[PDB]
Amino acid sequence: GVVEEAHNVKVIGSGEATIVLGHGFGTDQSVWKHLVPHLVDDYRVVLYDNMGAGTTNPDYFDFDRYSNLEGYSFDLIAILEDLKIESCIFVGHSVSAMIGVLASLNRPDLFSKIVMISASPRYVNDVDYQGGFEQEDLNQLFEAIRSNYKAWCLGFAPLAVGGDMDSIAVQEFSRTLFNMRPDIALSVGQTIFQSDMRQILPFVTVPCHILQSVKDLVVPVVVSEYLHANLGCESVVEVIPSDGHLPQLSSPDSVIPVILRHIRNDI
Repeated sequence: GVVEEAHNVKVIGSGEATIVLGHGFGTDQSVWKHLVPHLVDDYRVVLYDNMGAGTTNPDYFDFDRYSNLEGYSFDLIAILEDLKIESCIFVGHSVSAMIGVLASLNRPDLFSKIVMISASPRYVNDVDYQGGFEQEDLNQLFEAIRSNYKAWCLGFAPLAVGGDMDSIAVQEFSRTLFNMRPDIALSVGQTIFQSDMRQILPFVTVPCHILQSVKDLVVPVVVSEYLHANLGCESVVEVIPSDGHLPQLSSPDSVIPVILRHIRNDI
């Protein structure tokens, strides 16, 4: 199918109990490789790639459609409808956490639970909010992306992933980062890092599990507290004693058991 092909959709298993996993900026569905083996015996598992990922056709990247996160949330609903999924647990990594939240505002019936990994509603600081970045910091990042994309990827990947700078996870993320077309990477980076989801958090009704590494380049721990305090749904927080923004990929031994506990157990 058109939607299936465009987003590299994979469906593993049959039956009603369904988990849908959405990845973050700069990576793809492979980020879930250490989690999926522990899900497939109990759940139908759905994987997909975000439009603009290097694994997707750049001719399908509509800059107007994806000028806000709503475009990605419409894609997610389209995938669920195409697969005739009536209800899922949604696991959202990084920007996909907010994409799932947005989708759940429009179609709360399609989600029983959202499990967030490394989520943030706002990366920019103001005098009463810590997101991790001053606007000048972000301006510097965008200029680096524009100036030399390969050099930026090589420098950013070890910082974002954490741990040893020459780990396989760092190498993998460097590769998927550079797999993006540079103009798309810049545009999507700006859209995500300048986003603001804070104001819609009180309207969320689907219960949320808020998970993150205690050390995360782009998500201060106080952001998990902020999500918990301001989401209008039932929520729980668990900060993991792990390093990195893609901890399910780079630190699975400590991270996967926590994610599984929150998938398998309700608040």
